[PDB]
Amino acid sequence: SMSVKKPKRDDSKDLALCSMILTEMETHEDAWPFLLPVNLKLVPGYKKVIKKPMDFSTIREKLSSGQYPNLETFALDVRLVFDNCETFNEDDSDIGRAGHNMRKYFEKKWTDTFK
Repeated sequence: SMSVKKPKRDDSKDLALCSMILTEMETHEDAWPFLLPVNLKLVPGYKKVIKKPMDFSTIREKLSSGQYPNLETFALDVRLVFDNCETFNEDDSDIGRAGHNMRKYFEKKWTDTFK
């Protein structure tokens, strides 16, 4: 509260570390469904169904231009990529499986790096 602060967690490496994690996700073999925005002119249903599209390229631009205020807002966008994937794709499809594998990969790097 006013004039009563919890001790300062060092956040000065967060930017560099989120960039490393993002590089690792970009270079994973199962990243291919997620590298670029889904083409909303060519994929029926996507525009109407998926209220907040997100992809790795869009996260990379936001990170590079100071659009994440902290590491939690970065993790929210990464999870949104996988949540959207589960919404639109059957678990037993190549893309549905890619999404489960990538979420698992992310969540381990997140815990090992920060928790």
